[PDB]
Amino acid sequence: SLHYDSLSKVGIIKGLTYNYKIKGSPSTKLMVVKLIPNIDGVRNCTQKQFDEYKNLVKNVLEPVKLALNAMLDNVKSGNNKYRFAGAIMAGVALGVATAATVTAGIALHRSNENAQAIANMKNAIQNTNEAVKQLQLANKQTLAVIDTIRGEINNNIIPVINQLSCDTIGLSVGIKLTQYYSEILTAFGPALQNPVNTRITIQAISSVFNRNFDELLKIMGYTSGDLYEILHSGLIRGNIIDVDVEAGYIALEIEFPNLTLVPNAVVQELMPISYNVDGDEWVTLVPRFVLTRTTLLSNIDTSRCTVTESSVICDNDYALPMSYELIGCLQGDTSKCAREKVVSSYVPRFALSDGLVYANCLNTICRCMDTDTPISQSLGTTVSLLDNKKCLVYQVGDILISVGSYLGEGEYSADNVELGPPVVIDKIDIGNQLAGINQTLQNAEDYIEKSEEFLK
Amino acid sequence: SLHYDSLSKVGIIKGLTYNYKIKGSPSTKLMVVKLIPNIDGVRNCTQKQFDEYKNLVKNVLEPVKLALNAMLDNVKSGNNKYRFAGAIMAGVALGVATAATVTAGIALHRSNENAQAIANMKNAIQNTNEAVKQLQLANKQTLAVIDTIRGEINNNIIPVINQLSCDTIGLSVGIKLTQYYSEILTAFGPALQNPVNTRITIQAISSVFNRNFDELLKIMGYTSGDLYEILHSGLIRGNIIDVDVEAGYIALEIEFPNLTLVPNAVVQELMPISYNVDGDEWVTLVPRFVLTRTTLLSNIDTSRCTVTESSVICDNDYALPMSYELIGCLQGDTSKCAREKVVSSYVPRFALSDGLVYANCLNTICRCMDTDTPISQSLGTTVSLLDNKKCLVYQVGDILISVGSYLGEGEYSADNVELGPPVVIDKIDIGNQLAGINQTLQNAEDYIEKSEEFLK
Amino acid sequence: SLHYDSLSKVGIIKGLTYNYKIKGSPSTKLMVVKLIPNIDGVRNCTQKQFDEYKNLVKNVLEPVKLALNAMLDNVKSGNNKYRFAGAIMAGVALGVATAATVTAGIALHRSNENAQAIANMKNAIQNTNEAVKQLQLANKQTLAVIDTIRGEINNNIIPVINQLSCDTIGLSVGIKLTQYYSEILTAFGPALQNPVNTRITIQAISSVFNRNFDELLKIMGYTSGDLYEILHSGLIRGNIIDVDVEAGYIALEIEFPNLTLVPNAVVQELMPISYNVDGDEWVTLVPRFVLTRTTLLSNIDTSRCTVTESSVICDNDYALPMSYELIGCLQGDTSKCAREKVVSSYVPRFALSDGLVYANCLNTICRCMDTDTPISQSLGTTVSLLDNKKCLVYQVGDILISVGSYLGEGEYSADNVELGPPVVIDKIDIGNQLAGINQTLQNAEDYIEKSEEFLK
Repeated sequence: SLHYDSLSKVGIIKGLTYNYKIKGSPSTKLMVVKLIPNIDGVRNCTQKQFDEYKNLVKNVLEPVKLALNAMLDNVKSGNNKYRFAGAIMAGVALGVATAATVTAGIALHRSNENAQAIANMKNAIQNTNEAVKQLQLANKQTLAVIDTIRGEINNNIIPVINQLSCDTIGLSVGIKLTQYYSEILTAFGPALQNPVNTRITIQAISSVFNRNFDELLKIMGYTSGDLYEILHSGLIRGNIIDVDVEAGYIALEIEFPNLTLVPNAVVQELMPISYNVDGDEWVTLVPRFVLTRTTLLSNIDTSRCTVTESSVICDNDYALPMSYELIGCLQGDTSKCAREKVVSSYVPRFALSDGLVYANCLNTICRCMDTDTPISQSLGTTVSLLDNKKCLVYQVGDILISVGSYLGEGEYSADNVELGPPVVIDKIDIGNQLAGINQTLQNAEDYIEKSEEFLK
Repeated sequence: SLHYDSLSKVGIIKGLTYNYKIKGSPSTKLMVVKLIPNIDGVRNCTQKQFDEYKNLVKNVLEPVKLALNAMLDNVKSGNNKYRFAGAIMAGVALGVATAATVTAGIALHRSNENAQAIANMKNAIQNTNEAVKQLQLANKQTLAVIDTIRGEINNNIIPVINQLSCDTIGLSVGIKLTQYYSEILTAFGPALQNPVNTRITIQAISSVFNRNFDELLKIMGYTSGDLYEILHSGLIRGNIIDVDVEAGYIALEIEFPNLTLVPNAVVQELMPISYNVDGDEWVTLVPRFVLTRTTLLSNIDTSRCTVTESSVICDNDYALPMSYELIGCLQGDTSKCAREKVVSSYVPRFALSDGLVYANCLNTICRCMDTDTPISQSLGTTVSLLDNKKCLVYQVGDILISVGSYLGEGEYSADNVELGPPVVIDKIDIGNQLAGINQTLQNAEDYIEKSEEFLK
Repeated sequence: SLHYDSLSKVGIIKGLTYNYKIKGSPSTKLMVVKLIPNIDGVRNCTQKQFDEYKNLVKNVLEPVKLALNAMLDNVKSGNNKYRFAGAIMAGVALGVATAATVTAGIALHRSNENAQAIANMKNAIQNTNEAVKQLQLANKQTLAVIDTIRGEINNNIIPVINQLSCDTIGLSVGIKLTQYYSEILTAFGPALQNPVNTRITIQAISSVFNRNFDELLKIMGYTSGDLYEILHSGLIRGNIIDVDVEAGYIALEIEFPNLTLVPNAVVQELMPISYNVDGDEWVTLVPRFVLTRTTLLSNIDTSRCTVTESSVICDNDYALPMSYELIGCLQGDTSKCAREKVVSSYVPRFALSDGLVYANCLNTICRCMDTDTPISQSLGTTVSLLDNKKCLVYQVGDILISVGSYLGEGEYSADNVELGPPVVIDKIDIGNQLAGINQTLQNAEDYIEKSEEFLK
């Protein structure tokens, strides 16, 4: 169970509660990318240099096809087994493959028909001079085509049509080709060493197209709402289906799974405070996000997940375990909670939660302007609470604030709870501590062997 | 205290001493950003598409205003309490708020007059077609306006004025709008889930404007000197003051606090060396930067701070604590210092400090070309020192170097000091070690319970 | 030694074996960069503003020269010692210097002749209006010159030649200059606080030139093959040789060392699996990459290295040590291996290696469609193996797969091996555990002092 009162009295302030959702139904769509530049706009006087580019990309495209070769042949179906819905893998010659590799192979075997249809239609597609446009199909999936930055190359031909010779245009087109090749090598193409794994992020694709990804979502029919959460989660991934060395034809996957809310799922947000013990500033180590799910305490990492005031969805769902000490600290037990020292000049001395303020007067001033009696605090107090019964307007530091009324009798007063011993969090300090523990283990082993040698 | 001789004899070379400064007087300036495109340059034949954009940004701007709503109403002042300089908060209905949230609310309540003045002047500001310009006010703060990349859109209209139809211009302007929207979503706007927190960095603003930030600093009147240190520290932050859904009007904060030098503040720089014990290469684990302040040993993290040869300023001032073992190792005690093994082919065998060289001859060659006697070293030596008394020119590896004279009698010779046991620094090794310690804790608890059951 | 069978039976699947290479023969080439804008294209009516830029860069260039001053004077040679191939350093006045600083000083002393030749030829080089071109020399090294983005500035002068006044052109050129200055400050120039250290990466240089680096490699004569591995390793570094404050003349180093294959060098790739113990999912902690070298177990970090199916080369070659527990777990000992709990919805239940599948039927369904007997598994089984002797086609989850034949008699069956106790990997959990260990150390010390006080 979770005890909010215990966390409040320790020094941990509750934030906001969020829900948890799980992605499902991984529907996928294919996108076509052509490495060959468009035949319009660019003149043929530099096309010889283009031939060199045709070789250069080949040096990058020939091995990639070799990666795809001998892989699709390991999956087959229909050999007198049409009743089976799935396909029987024959990865004996493949040697080594993972679960992700097997799933990618199954997807490739399923989408081989679409890949062949796209390859057949490539002859007509190559004649499309439009910059960005949609593409119909057999009514199974809708495709699209984009001319990339090369479509803007014509915009650089209107100036100095005949003032600059063909050499300058060739140099400019070579510079543009080198820039595109460098961008592809940085965040596309052979960046993923294994093309049978779905690990392509939308950030790389955006960086290829000058940090833009809205066009693909609009073409595929995305949802305007919760766009920031989807972008932060990065649930959309991509993989290579087929590659054409001669034509520079590649296919990219776009997955838009639907989110389903987990019943009775709750995630808690907490923040620490800078309380006082004796003339010094102290803080408590507590994770900002706590996972509860269906009444089962667990740990979760929100570093690579979304942070929203109403929903928290993790793309990987690590679901890390939680130690017994952390569980005890979270529940109604304060002896298992650790504390650290803070020397920062600016600290969150006060905080607000559920209409109630939390701070300490051992280091910050406390005085009710409505009463002549100056508010004080005993030296053996860690935390304090304020209510409208004592005073209406309170002042912390140079900031005035007012609170409401307690939910019950309001007997919080200034109750304090003891905590565990402090310890350093620095990596070097942890290393020194564990080295000392290992050194003491020698004496421990010596005592153990002494207790079983002549101890009688 | 700090013992430089002990560090030198252990194997730690002193670098350079730096000062420490603290930011203060957080003066703030407001900057106005208009999401609506300029009325000049772009033709009206695509303005219908602009209307769709007017809806799209609304889907991103409507919730943000809801974030600002019901927040400023929680702070009020002047209700028969004009004598009070501050404002009395009424965050009872707010529910949960942090110290940063309270400070942001106070700042918003103070700057509401400026926000209202800016909103009133927006009618005249919208008629300003200038790309980048300044803006006067009531003589409290100076503002500015910038047309962003949209001002360059007109530069794309000079080519093909009538050769390309309105459809191409509309497509280009839509592509530009999508790129700007994607950039804003990446490094602006709703990236910060809580708009009542000052966590906007200048790097994001620069990425919005193609990695450029000098114009804002020049307009605000920054200081040319120490610009690199200010950029590295990132002391300038921003926050949202008000948002206009219809007009796309937003305000950004720019803080330029003044740095005050802490009296008697010193920060030390140290580097490790690759010494020898017996035919093997060994290194010592010591932090590169050591914080001393006003004669009080402490730990500091310079990863997110500045690194300058004359001053070190940390933006967050973590001021992490230091373990007793680290303090003992830093001072005149060598038994608390740990060592590790290094197998790298290239290592810093030699180093220079205060005109004195430090190296070991157990693995590197040592020979004075001015003397026929070949320099040697005993097998039980860890470190060695050289001086002009023995030879004038020394050779380490294939590099010749010369030193000066010692500060005193020069009796350093080849004194060595013992160190503690070694240990691995890898995370997996640390995990295995702590798992073994936990396993041994079972036997420890068994022995403890045996010692209190029948041990008599 | 390495036991692949032990790893397979524990739950660790072998991947692919790679080689290891070491860089050598660090040949270096110089590249010239001119900060002064080209005299062609830009009109003189804005040149006055350029003068201000001439001052601005000076504020950034004057200290840098001071960094180079008094440094080259500390290295000298030829003073009646021409027979010596090296140079004798005189860094007594330098005070503090590292091994990298000494190497950089030696390189500067060696290349001072080339630097002087470049400075002398700068007078003729400044008259070169070509965008990018090569540059001959004394036949020791080939240089090059590049006009950067400024060469495209003329492309912005063709539109509105006389429609826009000189003020607009000056504003545009000032904006471009500010953008270039910001980019330089971000990823060039004074970013490296110590200019006597080689720590400039090619990523920063590419970011200066819009993420492009192929032109420099093509000019210097790079190798088309293994380009991705070279880019990932980042073996090419740079350093500042000389700086001209007035002319904005700087030199950058480009190193292209040759890779030599280490004899009998092997690096192993491994992946974990999600096995079962009793109705729960469990995983094993094992590093993905294992270093073996010439029959010597060691640890290596591939995070900042290359990942290729045929070769793995580390730029820094950390060569971290390995704990005894990890060595025991890797070899034929399972008691030293640790395990963790995983609650993720999607886990790699099955895997393939050497034509053999590995999975568990305790949580996933197992049934041979060719036989009416349903495949089952005992509750006390952790891992299982499948072969063509029992069934030809196997099904895991909703995926069908087939295997070949065992290398020997095929008596793997479903043998299981015990593992060590589990432990949490979270940093907070580790901190709590070490705090508890430190607390127990107090009782341990009390028992130790009791055993030497009156224990008789």
